[PDB]
Amino acid sequence: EAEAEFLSRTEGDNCTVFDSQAGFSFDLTPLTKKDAYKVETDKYEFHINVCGPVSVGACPPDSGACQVSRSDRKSWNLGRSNAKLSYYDGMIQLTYRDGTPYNNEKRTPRATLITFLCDRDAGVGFPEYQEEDNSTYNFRWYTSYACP
Repeated sequence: EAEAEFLSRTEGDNCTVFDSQAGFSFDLTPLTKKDAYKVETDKYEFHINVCGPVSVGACPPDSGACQVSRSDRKSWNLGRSNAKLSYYDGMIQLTYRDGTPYNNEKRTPRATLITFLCDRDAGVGFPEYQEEDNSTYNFRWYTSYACP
């Protein structure tokens, strides 16, 4: 690290992320669960997976992010299955696209973006919910895999 590295976002494809600038290479395929990850809040429960789809007996196995409301008990996709990983200035990010759209000016489909932080010590990581359901659903994921 020379600390001159421009804050860029490098994208990978299919459960992997590699950066030619820093010489970083990660695959989160072993971090990925076919059974998927679950996050819960009082309003919604989210089911997320690192790459690909999430398995849920309530959401289509072609969605990689799906939330089930606990209060209203409806379900929405926060993004259709996708395996594109991203790396932004050292933070690995995950971005799902093609979710169920909501009333917003740009009429955008729901999107999920996980930010993998490797704070101190962790394992595969557990995704946690930020607060943003306004549009971009950011997820707080502490994983050791975000450490090179």
